[PDB]
Amino acid sequence: AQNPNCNIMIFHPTKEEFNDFDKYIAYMESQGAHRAGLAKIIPPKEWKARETYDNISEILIATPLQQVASGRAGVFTQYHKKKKAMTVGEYRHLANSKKYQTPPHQNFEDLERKYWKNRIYNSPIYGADISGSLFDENTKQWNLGHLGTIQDLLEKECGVVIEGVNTPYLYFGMWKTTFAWHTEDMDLYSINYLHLGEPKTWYVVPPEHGQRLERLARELFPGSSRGCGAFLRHKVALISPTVLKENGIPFNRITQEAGEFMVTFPYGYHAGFNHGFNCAEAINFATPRWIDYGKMASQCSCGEARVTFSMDAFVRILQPERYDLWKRGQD
Ligand SMILES: O=C(O)CNC(=O)C(=O)O
Ligand SMILES: [Mg+2]
Ligand code: NI
Ligand SMILES: [Zn+2]
Repeated sequence: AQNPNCNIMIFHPTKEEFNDFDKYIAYMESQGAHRAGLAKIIPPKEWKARETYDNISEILIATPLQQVASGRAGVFTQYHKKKKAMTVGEYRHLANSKKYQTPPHQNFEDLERKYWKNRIYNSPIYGADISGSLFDENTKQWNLGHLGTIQDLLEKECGVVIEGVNTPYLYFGMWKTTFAWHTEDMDLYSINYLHLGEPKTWYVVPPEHGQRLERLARELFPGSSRGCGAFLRHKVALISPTVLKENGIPFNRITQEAGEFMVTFPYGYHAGFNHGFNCAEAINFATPRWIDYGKMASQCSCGEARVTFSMDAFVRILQPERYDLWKRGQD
Protein backbone atom coordinates (compact mmCIF):
# COMPACT_ATOMS: atom_id res chain seq x y z
CA ALA A 1 0.00 0.00 0.00
CA GLN A 2 1.53 3.35 -1.05
CA ASN A 3 1.78 6.18 1.58
CA PRO A 4 0.50 4.09 4.52
CA ASN A 5 1.15 6.84 7.12
CA CYS A 6 -1.10 9.23 5.02
CA ASN A 7 1.49 12.00 4.72
CA ILE A 8 0.89 15.03 2.58
CA MET A 9 2.82 14.53 -0.65
CA ILE A 10 4.37 17.30 -2.79
CA PHE A 11 4.67 16.89 -6.57
CA HIS A 12 6.86 18.63 -9.13
CA PRO A 13 5.46 17.75 -12.60
CA THR A 14 7.51 18.54 -15.66
CA LYS A 15 5.94 20.66 -18.42
CA GLU A 16 5.20 17.47 -20.33
CA GLU A 17 3.54 15.87 -17.32
CA PHE A 18 1.44 19.10 -16.88
CA ASN A 19 -0.46 18.56 -20.13
CA ASP A 20 -2.92 15.93 -19.17
CA PHE A 21 -4.71 16.89 -15.90
CA ASP A 22 -6.68 13.65 -15.41
CA LYS A 23 -3.62 11.48 -16.06
CA TYR A 24 -1.55 13.41 -13.46
CA ILE A 25 -4.28 13.08 -10.79
CA ALA A 26 -4.36 9.37 -11.42
CA TYR A 27 -0.53 9.29 -11.19
CA MET A 28 -0.58 11.05 -7.82
CA GLU A 29 -3.12 8.54 -6.55
CA SER A 30 -0.93 5.61 -7.82
CA GLN A 31 1.71 6.99 -5.39
CA GLY A 32 -0.76 7.12 -2.46
CA ALA A 33 -1.35 10.89 -2.40
CA HIS A 34 -5.07 10.60 -1.71
CA ARG A 35 -4.47 8.79 1.53
CA ALA A 36 -3.46 12.13 3.18
CA GLY A 37 -6.64 13.94 1.98
CA LEU A 38 -4.53 16.78 0.51
CA ALA A 39 -1.53 17.12 -1.90
CA LYS A 40 0.58 20.05 -3.08
CA ILE A 41 1.48 20.51 -6.78
CA ILE A 42 4.29 22.90 -7.71
CA PRO A 43 3.84 23.86 -11.41
CA PRO A 44 6.84 23.58 -13.81
CA LYS A 45 8.97 26.66 -13.95
CA GLU A 46 7.89 27.34 -17.57
CA TRP A 47 4.18 27.73 -16.55
CA LYS A 48 2.24 30.78 -15.56
CA ALA A 49 -1.42 31.37 -14.73
CA ARG A 50 -1.51 34.78 -16.36
CA GLU A 51 0.99 37.54 -17.28
CA THR A 52 0.47 39.93 -14.35
CA TYR A 53 -1.91 40.70 -11.45
CA ASP A 54 -1.54 44.47 -11.97
CA ASN A 55 -5.09 44.99 -13.19
CA ILE A 56 -7.39 43.18 -10.61
CA SER A 57 -8.35 46.02 -8.31
CA GLU A 58 -11.69 46.68 -9.95
CA ILE A 59 -13.13 43.19 -9.29
CA LEU A 60 -16.14 43.62 -6.93
CA ILE A 61 -16.60 41.76 -3.73
CA ALA A 62 -20.41 42.17 -3.58
CA THR A 63 -20.85 40.56 -0.15
CA PRO A 64 -17.71 40.62 2.06
CA LEU A 65 -18.15 38.37 5.11
CA GLN A 66 -17.02 39.40 8.67
CA GLN A 67 -16.10 36.17 10.44
CA VAL A 68 -17.25 36.48 14.07
CA ALA A 69 -16.10 33.74 16.47
CA SER A 70 -17.71 32.25 19.61
CA GLY A 71 -16.23 29.70 21.99
CA ARG A 72 -12.71 29.15 23.28
CA ALA A 73 -9.40 29.63 21.45
CA GLY A 74 -9.06 26.04 20.35
CA VAL A 75 -12.76 25.11 19.92
CA PHE A 76 -14.97 27.76 18.35
CA THR A 77 -17.62 28.43 15.73
CA GLN A 78 -17.78 31.36 13.31
CA TYR A 79 -20.72 33.12 11.76
CA HIS A 80 -20.59 35.28 8.73
CA LYS A 81 -21.92 38.81 9.00
CA LYS A 82 -22.59 40.38 5.64
CA LYS A 83 -20.87 43.76 4.94
CA LYS A 84 -21.28 46.38 2.27
CA ALA A 85 -19.73 45.77 -1.19
CA MET A 86 -16.23 46.80 -1.87
CA THR A 87 -13.69 46.48 -4.71
CA VAL A 88 -10.57 44.28 -4.48
CA GLY A 89 -8.52 47.55 -4.26
CA GLU A 90 -10.58 48.72 -1.34
CA TYR A 91 -10.37 45.27 0.33
CA ARG A 92 -6.56 45.12 -0.14
CA HIS A 93 -6.19 48.51 1.57
CA LEU A 94 -8.40 47.30 4.42
CA ALA A 95 -6.38 44.06 4.80
CA ASN A 96 -3.18 46.19 5.06
CA SER A 97 -4.64 48.60 7.65
CA LYS A 98 -3.33 48.61 11.20
CA LYS A 99 -6.59 46.99 12.47
CA TYR A 100 -6.33 43.94 10.08
CA GLN A 101 -2.71 43.54 8.98
CA THR A 102 -0.53 40.52 9.79
CA PRO A 103 1.51 41.13 13.01
CA PRO A 104 5.22 40.99 13.18
CA HIS A 105 6.38 37.42 13.40
CA GLN A 106 9.50 35.22 13.10
CA ASN A 107 8.36 32.52 10.70
CA PHE A 108 5.28 30.48 9.69
CA GLU A 109 5.34 28.53 12.99
CA ASP A 110 5.28 31.70 15.11
CA LEU A 111 2.41 33.05 12.99
CA GLU A 112 0.51 29.76 13.44
CA ARG A 113 0.94 30.03 17.25
CA LYS A 114 -0.38 33.57 17.13
CA TYR A 115 -3.38 32.53 14.96
CA TRP A 116 -4.49 29.81 17.43
CA LYS A 117 -3.92 31.99 20.47
CA ASN A 118 -5.66 35.07 19.20
CA ARG A 119 -8.05 34.33 16.32
CA ILE A 120 -11.21 34.45 18.41
CA TYR A 121 -10.54 38.01 19.58
CA ASN A 122 -10.75 39.48 16.10
CA SER A 123 -13.33 39.46 13.27
CA PRO A 124 -11.47 39.48 9.90
CA ILE A 125 -13.36 40.11 6.62
CA TYR A 126 -13.22 37.38 3.90
CA GLY A 127 -14.12 37.98 0.21
CA ALA A 128 -15.07 34.40 -0.34
CA ASP A 129 -17.07 32.53 -2.88
CA ILE A 130 -16.98 35.01 -5.85
CA SER A 131 -17.86 33.36 -9.20
CA GLY A 132 -15.03 34.05 -11.67
CA SER A 133 -11.49 33.21 -12.85
CA LEU A 134 -8.03 34.83 -13.00
CA PHE A 135 -6.52 32.27 -15.40
CA ASP A 136 -5.67 33.75 -18.84
CA GLU A 137 -7.74 32.11 -21.57
CA ASN A 138 -4.50 31.21 -23.29
CA THR A 139 -3.21 29.18 -20.34
CA LYS A 140 -3.82 25.64 -21.56
CA GLN A 141 -2.43 23.60 -18.63
CA TRP A 142 -4.22 23.40 -15.24
CA ASN A 143 -6.56 26.22 -16.10
CA LEU A 144 -9.29 25.86 -13.44
CA GLY A 145 -11.89 27.42 -15.76
CA HIS A 146 -11.23 24.72 -18.49
CA LEU A 147 -11.50 21.51 -16.58
CA GLY A 148 -13.76 18.59 -17.57
CA THR A 149 -17.11 19.10 -15.76
CA ILE A 150 -18.50 16.89 -12.97
CA GLN A 151 -21.71 16.46 -15.02
CA ASP A 152 -19.67 15.12 -17.90
CA LEU A 153 -17.74 12.74 -15.58
CA LEU A 154 -21.05 11.39 -14.17
CA GLU A 155 -22.34 10.93 -17.71
CA LYS A 156 -19.14 9.19 -18.87
CA GLU A 157 -19.12 6.78 -15.86
CA CYS A 158 -22.80 6.13 -15.37
CA GLY A 159 -24.46 6.97 -18.71
CA VAL A 160 -26.93 9.46 -17.32
CA VAL A 161 -27.09 12.99 -18.72
CA ILE A 162 -27.90 15.66 -16.16
CA GLU A 163 -28.42 19.44 -15.93
CA GLY A 164 -25.93 21.69 -14.12
CA VAL A 165 -22.71 23.56 -14.54
CA ASN A 166 -19.37 23.65 -12.67
CA THR A 167 -17.48 27.05 -12.52
CA PRO A 168 -14.61 28.38 -10.39
CA TYR A 169 -14.68 30.70 -7.41
CA LEU A 170 -12.31 33.44 -6.21
CA TYR A 171 -11.36 33.98 -2.56
CA PHE A 172 -9.81 37.23 -1.39
CA GLY A 173 -8.35 36.75 2.14
CA MET A 174 -6.67 38.71 4.91
CA TRP A 175 -4.88 37.79 8.13
CA LYS A 176 -6.93 35.38 10.27
CA THR A 177 -9.61 34.70 7.61
CA THR A 178 -10.60 31.14 8.26
CA PHE A 179 -12.07 28.10 6.47
CA ALA A 180 -13.87 25.82 8.89
CA TRP A 181 -13.59 21.99 9.02
CA HIS A 182 -15.39 20.45 6.01
CA THR A 183 -15.36 18.04 3.17
CA GLU A 184 -16.55 19.15 -0.29
CA ASP A 185 -20.16 19.00 -1.46
CA MET A 186 -20.97 15.35 -2.26
CA ASP A 187 -17.38 14.53 -1.03
CA LEU A 188 -15.96 15.81 -4.36
CA TYR A 189 -12.33 16.69 -4.97
CA SER A 190 -11.29 20.32 -4.89
CA ILE A 191 -8.34 22.12 -6.50
CA ASN A 192 -7.12 25.46 -5.22
CA TYR A 193 -4.55 27.77 -6.84
CA LEU A 194 -3.02 30.58 -4.77
CA HIS A 195 -2.72 33.35 -7.38
CA LEU A 196 -0.99 36.01 -5.31
CA GLY A 197 -0.16 37.39 -1.91
CA GLU A 198 0.46 35.82 1.45
CA PRO A 199 0.31 32.11 2.31
CA LYS A 200 -2.59 29.82 3.31
CA THR A 201 -2.08 27.20 6.04
CA TRP A 202 -4.05 23.95 5.73
CA TYR A 203 -4.94 21.18 8.14
CA VAL A 204 -6.31 17.81 6.87
CA VAL A 205 -7.60 14.49 8.24
CA PRO A 206 -6.92 11.35 6.13
CA PRO A 207 -10.18 10.13 4.45
CA GLU A 208 -9.89 6.75 6.15
CA HIS A 209 -10.11 8.56 9.51
CA GLY A 210 -12.76 11.13 8.79
CA GLN A 211 -15.33 9.54 11.07
CA ARG A 212 -12.90 10.08 14.03
CA LEU A 213 -13.07 13.79 13.40
CA GLU A 214 -16.89 13.67 13.14
CA ARG A 215 -17.19 11.87 16.48
CA LEU A 216 -14.95 14.45 18.17
CA ALA A 217 -16.97 17.29 16.59
CA ARG A 218 -20.24 15.80 17.97
CA GLU A 219 -18.64 15.78 21.47
CA LEU A 220 -17.27 19.35 21.15
CA PHE A 221 -20.33 20.93 19.55
CA PRO A 222 -23.14 18.98 21.26
CA GLY A 223 -26.09 21.37 20.49
CA SER A 224 -25.10 21.58 16.81
CA SER A 225 -24.91 17.80 16.60
CA ARG A 226 -28.49 17.40 17.97
CA GLY A 227 -29.69 19.97 15.42
CA CYS A 228 -28.22 18.12 12.42
CA GLY A 229 -26.71 14.71 11.78
CA ALA A 230 -24.19 16.32 9.30
CA PHE A 231 -23.55 19.68 10.85
CA LEU A 232 -19.97 19.96 9.57
CA ARG A 233 -21.71 20.64 6.21
CA HIS A 234 -22.59 24.04 7.71
CA LYS A 235 -18.91 24.94 7.55
CA VAL A 236 -18.77 26.81 10.89
CA ALA A 237 -16.70 24.70 13.30
CA LEU A 238 -13.01 25.08 14.17
CA ILE A 239 -10.84 22.73 16.26
CA SER A 240 -7.15 23.53 16.80
CA PRO A 241 -4.20 21.24 16.19
CA THR A 242 -3.55 21.15 19.92
CA VAL A 243 -7.10 19.92 20.60
CA LEU A 244 -6.89 17.38 17.79
CA LYS A 245 -3.59 16.00 19.28
CA GLU A 246 -5.15 15.84 22.79
CA ASN A 247 -8.00 13.70 21.39
CA GLY A 248 -5.81 11.44 19.23
CA ILE A 249 -7.21 12.58 15.86
CA PRO A 250 -4.85 11.82 12.99
CA PHE A 251 -4.08 14.95 10.88
CA ASN A 252 -1.38 16.78 8.94
CA ARG A 253 -0.59 20.38 8.14
CA ILE A 254 1.08 22.28 5.33
CA THR A 255 1.45 25.89 4.13
CA GLN A 256 0.62 26.80 0.51
CA GLU A 257 2.44 29.73 -1.06
CA ALA A 258 1.63 31.89 -4.07
CA GLY A 259 2.05 29.98 -7.32
CA GLU A 260 1.20 26.59 -5.84
CA PHE A 261 -1.82 24.25 -6.27
CA MET A 262 -3.47 22.16 -3.58
CA VAL A 263 -5.78 19.24 -4.29
CA THR A 264 -8.20 17.92 -1.70
CA PHE A 265 -9.40 14.34 -2.13
CA PRO A 266 -12.85 12.82 -1.59
CA TYR A 267 -13.85 12.82 2.08
CA GLY A 268 -10.60 14.61 3.14
CA TYR A 269 -11.69 17.00 5.93
CA HIS A 270 -9.76 20.25 5.81
CA ALA A 271 -9.58 23.62 7.59
CA GLY A 272 -7.14 26.51 7.64
CA PHE A 273 -6.34 30.22 7.60
CA ASN A 274 -4.78 33.01 5.54
CA HIS A 275 -1.57 34.78 6.60
CA GLY A 276 -2.35 38.15 5.04
CA PHE A 277 -3.86 39.67 1.89
CA ASN A 278 -4.18 36.98 -0.83
CA CYS A 279 -6.26 35.70 -3.67
CA ALA A 280 -7.04 32.04 -4.37
CA GLU A 281 -9.17 30.33 -7.06
CA ALA A 282 -10.82 26.94 -6.46
CA ILE A 283 -13.26 24.55 -8.12
CA ASN A 284 -14.65 21.09 -7.45
CA PHE A 285 -13.96 18.15 -9.77
CA ALA A 286 -14.54 14.44 -10.05
CA THR A 287 -12.77 11.30 -11.28
CA PRO A 288 -14.00 7.73 -11.63
CA ARG A 289 -12.83 6.99 -8.12
CA TRP A 290 -15.12 9.73 -6.70
CA ILE A 291 -18.39 7.98 -7.72
CA ASP A 292 -18.40 5.65 -4.76
CA TYR A 293 -17.77 8.53 -2.37
CA GLY A 294 -20.56 10.53 -3.90
CA LYS A 295 -22.98 7.64 -3.33
CA MET A 296 -22.05 7.48 0.39
CA ALA A 297 -21.71 11.24 1.16
CA SER A 298 -23.59 12.58 4.13
CA GLN A 299 -26.06 15.15 3.74
CA CYS A 300 -27.43 18.14 5.73
CA SER A 301 -31.25 18.15 5.49
CA CYS A 302 -31.87 20.67 8.44
CA GLY A 303 -31.86 23.59 6.05
CA GLU A 304 -28.65 25.25 7.12
CA ALA A 305 -26.17 24.01 4.48
CA ARG A 306 -28.08 25.44 1.41
CA VAL A 307 -26.00 24.72 -1.73
CA THR A 308 -25.70 25.11 -5.52
CA PHE A 309 -28.15 24.29 -8.24
CA SER A 310 -25.91 21.52 -9.56
CA MET A 311 -25.97 19.44 -6.36
CA ASP A 312 -29.59 18.55 -7.02
CA ALA A 313 -28.81 16.16 -9.79
CA PHE A 314 -25.94 14.52 -7.90
CA VAL A 315 -28.27 13.67 -4.99
CA ARG A 316 -31.11 12.66 -7.32
CA ILE A 317 -29.01 10.18 -9.31
CA LEU A 318 -26.49 8.92 -6.72
CA GLN A 319 -28.70 9.01 -3.60
CA PRO A 320 -32.34 8.60 -4.72
CA GLU A 321 -33.47 7.32 -1.24
CA ARG A 322 -32.18 10.57 0.38
CA TYR A 323 -33.47 12.85 -2.36
CA ASP A 324 -36.95 13.73 -1.00
CA LEU A 325 -35.66 14.60 2.51
CA TRP A 326 -32.62 16.53 1.23
CA LYS A 327 -34.78 18.57 -1.16
CA ARG A 328 -37.16 19.53 1.73
CA GLY A 329 -34.01 20.92 3.44
CA GLN A 330 -33.21 22.97 0.32
CA ASP A 331 -36.85 24.37 0.18
O1 LIG B 1 -9.45 28.78 0.50
C1 LIG B 1 -10.47 28.64 1.24
O2 LIG B 1 -10.97 29.54 1.99
C2 LIG B 1 -11.24 27.36 1.30
N1 LIG B 1 -10.88 26.41 0.18
C3 LIG B 1 -11.24 25.15 0.19
O3 LIG B 1 -11.88 24.68 1.13
C4 LIG B 1 -10.87 24.30 -0.96
O4 LIG B 1 -10.16 24.83 -1.86
O5 LIG B 1 -11.34 23.17 -0.96
MG1 LIG C 1 -9.99 44.97 -12.18
NI1 NI D 1 -12.69 22.86 0.63
ZN1 LIG E 1 -27.74 20.80 8.79
